[PDB]
Amino acid sequence: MTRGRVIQVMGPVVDVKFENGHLPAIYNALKIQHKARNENEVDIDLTLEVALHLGDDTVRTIAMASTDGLIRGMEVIDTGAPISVPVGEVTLGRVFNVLGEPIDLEGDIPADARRDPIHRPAPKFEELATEVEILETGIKVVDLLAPYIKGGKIGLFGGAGVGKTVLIQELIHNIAQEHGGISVFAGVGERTREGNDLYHEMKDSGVISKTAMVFGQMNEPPGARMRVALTGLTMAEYFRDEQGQDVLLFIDNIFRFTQAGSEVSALLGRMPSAVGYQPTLATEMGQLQERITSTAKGSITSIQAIYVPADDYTDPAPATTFSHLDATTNLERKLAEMGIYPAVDPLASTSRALAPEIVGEEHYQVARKVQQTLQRYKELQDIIAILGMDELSDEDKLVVHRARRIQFFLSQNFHVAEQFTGQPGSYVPVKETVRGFKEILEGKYDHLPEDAFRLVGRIEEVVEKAKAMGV
Amino acid sequence: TRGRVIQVMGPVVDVKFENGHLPAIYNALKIQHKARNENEVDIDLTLEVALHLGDDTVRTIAMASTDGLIRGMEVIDTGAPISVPVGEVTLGRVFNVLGEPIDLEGDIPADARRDPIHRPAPKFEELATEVEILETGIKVVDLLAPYIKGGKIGLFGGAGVGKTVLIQELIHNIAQEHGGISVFAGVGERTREGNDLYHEMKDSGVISKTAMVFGQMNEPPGARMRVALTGLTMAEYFRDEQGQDVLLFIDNIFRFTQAGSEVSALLGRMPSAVGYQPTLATEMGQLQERITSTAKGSITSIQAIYVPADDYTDPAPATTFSHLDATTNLERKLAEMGIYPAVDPLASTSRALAPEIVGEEHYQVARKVQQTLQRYKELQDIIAILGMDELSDEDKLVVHRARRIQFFLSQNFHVAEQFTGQPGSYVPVKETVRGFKEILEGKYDHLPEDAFRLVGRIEEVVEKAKAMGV
Amino acid sequence: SDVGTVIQVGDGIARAHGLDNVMSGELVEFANGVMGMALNLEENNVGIVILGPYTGIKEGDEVRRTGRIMEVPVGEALIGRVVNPLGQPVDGLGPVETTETRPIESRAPGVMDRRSVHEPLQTGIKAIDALVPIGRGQRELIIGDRQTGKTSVAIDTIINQKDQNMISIYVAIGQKESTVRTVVETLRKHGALDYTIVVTASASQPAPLLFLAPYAGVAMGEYFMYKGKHVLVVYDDLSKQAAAYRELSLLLRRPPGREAYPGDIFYLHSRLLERAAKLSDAKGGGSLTALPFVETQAGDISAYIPTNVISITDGQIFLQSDLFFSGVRPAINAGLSVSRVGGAAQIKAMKKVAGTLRLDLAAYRELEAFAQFGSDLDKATQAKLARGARTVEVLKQDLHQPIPVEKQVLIIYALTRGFLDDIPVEDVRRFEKEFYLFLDQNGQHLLEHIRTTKDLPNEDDLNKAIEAFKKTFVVS
Ligand SMILES: Nc1ncnc2c1ncn2[C@@H]1O[C@H](COP(=O)(O)OP(=O)(O)OP(=O)(O)O)[C@@H](O)[C@H]1O
Ligand SMILES: Nc1ncnc2c1ncn2[C@@H]1O[C@H](COP(=O)(O)OP(=O)(O)OP(=O)(O)O)[C@@H](O)[C@H]1O
Ligand SMILES: Nc1ncnc2c1ncn2[C@@H]1O[C@H](COP(=O)(O)OP(=O)(O)OP(=O)(O)O)[C@@H](O)[C@H]1O
Ligand SMILES: [Mg+2]
Ligand SMILES: [Mg+2]
Ligand SMILES: [Mg+2]
Repeated sequence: MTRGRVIQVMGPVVDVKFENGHLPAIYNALKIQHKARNENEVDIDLTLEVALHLGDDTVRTIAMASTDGLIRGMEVIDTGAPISVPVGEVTLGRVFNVLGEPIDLEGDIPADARRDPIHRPAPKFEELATEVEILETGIKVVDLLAPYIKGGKIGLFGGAGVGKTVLIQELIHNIAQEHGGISVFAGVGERTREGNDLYHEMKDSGVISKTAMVFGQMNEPPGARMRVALTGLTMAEYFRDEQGQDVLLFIDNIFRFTQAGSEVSALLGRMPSAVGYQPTLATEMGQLQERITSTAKGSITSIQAIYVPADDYTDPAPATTFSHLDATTNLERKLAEMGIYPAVDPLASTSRALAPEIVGEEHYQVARKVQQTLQRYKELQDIIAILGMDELSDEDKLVVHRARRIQFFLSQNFHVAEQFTGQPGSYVPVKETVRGFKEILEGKYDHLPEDAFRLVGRIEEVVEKAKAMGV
Repeated sequence: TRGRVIQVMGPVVDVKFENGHLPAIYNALKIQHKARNENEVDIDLTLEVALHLGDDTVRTIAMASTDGLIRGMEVIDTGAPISVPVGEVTLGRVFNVLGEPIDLEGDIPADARRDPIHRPAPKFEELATEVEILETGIKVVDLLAPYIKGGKIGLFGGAGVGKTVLIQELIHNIAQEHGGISVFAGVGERTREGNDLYHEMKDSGVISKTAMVFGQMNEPPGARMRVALTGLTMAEYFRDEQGQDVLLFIDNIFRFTQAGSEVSALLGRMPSAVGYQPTLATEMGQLQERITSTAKGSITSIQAIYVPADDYTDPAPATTFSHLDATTNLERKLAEMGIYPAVDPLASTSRALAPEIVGEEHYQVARKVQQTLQRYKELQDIIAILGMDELSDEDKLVVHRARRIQFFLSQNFHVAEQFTGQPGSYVPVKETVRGFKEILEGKYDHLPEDAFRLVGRIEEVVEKAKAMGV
Repeated sequence: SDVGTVIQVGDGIARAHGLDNVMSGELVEFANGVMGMALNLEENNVGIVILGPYTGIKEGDEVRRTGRIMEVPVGEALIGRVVNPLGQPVDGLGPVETTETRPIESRAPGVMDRRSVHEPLQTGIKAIDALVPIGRGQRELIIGDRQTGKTSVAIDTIINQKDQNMISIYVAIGQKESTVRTVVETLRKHGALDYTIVVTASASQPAPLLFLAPYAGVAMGEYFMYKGKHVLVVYDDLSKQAAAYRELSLLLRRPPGREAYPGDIFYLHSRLLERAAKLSDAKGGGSLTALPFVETQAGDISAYIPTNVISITDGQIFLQSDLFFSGVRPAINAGLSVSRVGGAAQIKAMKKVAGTLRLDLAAYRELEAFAQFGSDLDKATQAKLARGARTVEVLKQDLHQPIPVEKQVLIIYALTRGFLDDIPVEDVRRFEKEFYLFLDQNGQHLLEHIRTTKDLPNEDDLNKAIEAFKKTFVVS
């Protein structure tokens, strides 16, 4: 008998028994459909993924749908392959779940459409290609001190309540609606409120015509929350390979991937590790992020948000993922408590691009110097507190005088922040940024009051602001 | 009589003696196999029994790597513990854990006297004690925590602090002076330092007064366990049967306990403390008790101890702290500061800082020095918060003289000629006391603080200040 | 017999029933063509670690034993080629054309089979060559926070060692293959691939192959060391091998230790790193030198793995973040950086020129801290601070611009003997290059004496030339 019985159920995990000689593979998808013969019994709509072959004909599986209502003696069906998400051009403008089914209430994808597996090995050493080219998003801090890299990974690191999703949405606006290119969005471990707000904002902006979406949400069992990002990846892969079209892939709060893996491993019976994490933290992470690369045939640019579990940046999950990235922006909290938005750490943020011959000699010449003056401000604060005027003297005094001016200028008014103050955002180009910082360093505008330099876009506006305030 | 191997998991093996006879604990077993076919590997192995299991089975710690072992192999029972060649033959030669020599210079015949490594410790009646100072020529030890002849000396530190520099300096001076048999056992050391030390000894000619047993990092845990016991066993014969005064040197003792912890989980022991085996203190005291001076003979033992994460409160350093008579603790801050060696003046202690042992003036000078250093130690936290212009005259003088003092505790070393290119010095105790008395009384306040750095004698301080142009 | 049936499969481990004559460490093969290593033997079931993608392995599959211990193919054809830890080509380009297989379970060079390290090695970096010299056969650690300069220094060293014949190996452990590609392309661009071998372990590949990678690298190197060559092996992240072994142990249900690592962490790295040596003249005279790396979170020297590896190596180069962002590159902390083979690795001229520099720089650092707390200092302390400030400039260097050893001693002698007195700190870097050019075009004979002799020349002409250059040099 090809079918197999259910021997045990424990939370998400289910243990199936197959007759000898017909066992499935490690990443197979299994299906359960039940005819209810008793009023007690319930209808079942269940599919499962194999995890381990635990010997004596038994196979251990992971729930993709909730296991409530399962009974012993039920019949499992083996699909002989993974989820096999339908893919093509048919999936443009649609919202799916992890199993490849739509949730936008529009219609059903036809049964003859081609469908491809979620799990497959990464691009090889010979197939990769490398180049560094700037992607311009108009955010002053990120385009001066750590510009993005087309075809490279970008990471937004922050805690709770800092602005990661605000940055994600602002990047979607500025980049996608003024540069073009196919986009895929995977909401991972997010408030399902924002799964609606993005849908409506994109439709009323009129951009859904060239994007696809998959959502898994907190509510779902742990296995779906981790497999969702791989479903988004298997969707983008068809674009980059078979259609030959570049992809912009957005993923939100990737930490929930590791967290769900930790929970699933705890269920599976693996021994603990680290801070309750699974043993296979970096293996399961690396299997995912190694596939998001720019081959010669086509490229995937990904902008991702990493949530830091607590004040401790050295948690295993933020640390391990840092090894896979190319450009990172670290989100401060003490700047956010000062209201200097976006609260991006100007000294912790990094990028592979910031070199005197990769992003331009002048740009780099001003950027590293400004970073040096910021590091000078950071160390020199103590002498001000301890002794004040007659120790903060001469060159340190001048350094402080200009550094206070240049600290606020990294702040900018945002398009998606129109809810919080009554004024729209501005997209500030690169040349203007580079010249504006230089004009500050000259002392050309240091007679302006320091508070003016907040939440503006061009250096002429600061003179306009100072004239309007009369200060 | 023979037994069959039935299990193997890394260091540990599980022999089964079904003949009707079983070996005792600590015994040694032998495996010698000839490869029957091209697939099999010829193997020569010995195993020590560590635990008795239930059904004609023992758990045996392997002395060498276990590759090639096949279940069903046949094991010989030697009927006795590990035997070590004991006598005058040990002088000059270098040996491994099992007792064979390591240098190519020759072999030791069957007729040589051989002794087991496991035996009970000396009793209470046999011990004896004295207070006599053992001068080192090192200013810090001589003036703030004098070592004593026949007393246990401990060097505590983490990685890269100055432990082996001190071991080499002490061995150079003491082997220059003492007419003692010496045994050097290196446990968990770098196998390069063993060769370097061997060549330095051959330059010094001390090799005829020395016997060496070597087991280093590249060895399975069993040898790392038993090497220190082998070196101690040789020092035992020299102390007692010959009745000759002996020195025993061991560098980084810790790896004896570490190797025991590593195989502990394989032996079925429940975890304890920070991963350590339950039987930590029993084994550490069992080792340390056998290293004692009796009336028959005396052992001056100088030991260095490693801390797994440089936390002195770690279980292993904490247990060892109770067995020492003088301790120098080296910690990284002084190494960062540039003052050498890194001994902490306010946490290194000896049983000899008493007027009935070192005299009134020496004791007063040492205690006053420590008082000044503690006053500056709190004044650092005060000055950080308030600044350095809010203190009064006396509070300022404390800082001035503490700065002048902790530099003078730095000395130009002999074995540090390679590292810094300087001659080196030997400072007599009386000169140290005279110079420190001059310092505490403010006789050298005018000199700049740089003049006091890395010099032997206060006259060299004045010479360096003259070089500076003051 | 020599075959058995698999009974359990998961996460890269597979117990099997049968395999009666299997030896510990023996390689086994599955019907999938994927190799496996029989690490542990219980009473009736072997415990097999899988050396390939485990997705294809099922319960009830047969497993066969090869009859040999874990072996890595070695030879001269591997030079310029990219390979797995196993002998499988990764760059395509046909087979690896190796000569023979070395079992990687071999013992280290024993006691008295070595010799004192005296052969110099030049990184081309003023700060490293002056303050923390490296000799051949030495094992030195480069450690620091991420994004500070680890691979920049390793690659600068490999590229500078272009003339002196040195079989070099670069092991990539748990890497992102875009970085592997960039490193390979930099080696090819600067003309250094012709004498390097690259072994790749990447996160897509199973966990066991990260643990085997540095073992395979050192096993490849030791063939050339046994035959008599000078060799170099680089491990850019040993920290990721530790994590791989931590994964492998926990999947076998083994208790942890401090942090979460098992107790065998010291044994693993010591077993690895002890195979580096400078063989004796009776053995042939080979010199394999290893340069491992570890990353420390938050730039913390005091941790389990950092101190574990620090205790097994002959030196420390510490890369500190705030120095990096302050503009001092390459960022090396004088205080925590020292070499335990120093003095022999430097040529005699360098020793006569600067041998006290590191201690005096650490004294400058601690005096800078004391000045940070205080208000002002006395005249001679001002002079000491002034000179210690200049010492930092003379060790600044820009990326991918190597320097020969002879040129360094000129500027270091100028610094130590006080010839940079009248030059403001702003102009020191310009002074260095102008001095280089002036000595290249006017004072060649002194450099010739230094190059041929390997010792400092008579200082009269050197002092006259430096005074003449001070006449030529214009100050801002
Ligand atoms: N550009 C901005 N200007 C002003 N205030 C802002 C700006 N961006 C964010 N904020 C403030 O900070 C908050 C950031 O909320 P957001 O949900 O983006 O943070 P988050 O914790 O990183 O997100 P999530 O956990 O959903 O990924 C906003 O609610 C708002 O009060
Ligand atoms: N007196 C000294 N003067 C100058 N430098 C010194 C002095 N003592 C030690 N050093 C330096 O510090 C290093 C310390 O190395 P050492 O072998 O003493 O370490 P250790 O404390 O034994 O550590 P480990 O436990 O890791 O072996 C020396 O290699 C040398 O560079
Ligand atoms: N002499 C130098 N002058 C200026 N910058 C330098 C110099 N040497 C190195 N750097 C910088 O140091 C960095 C080296 O980064 P690299 O990728 O080699 O680091 P890594 O620590 O090996 O890797 P990762 O951060 O990915 O773990 C680069 O930003 C490079 O510009
Ligand atoms: Mg959000
Ligand atoms: Mg040591
Ligand atoms: Mg790197």
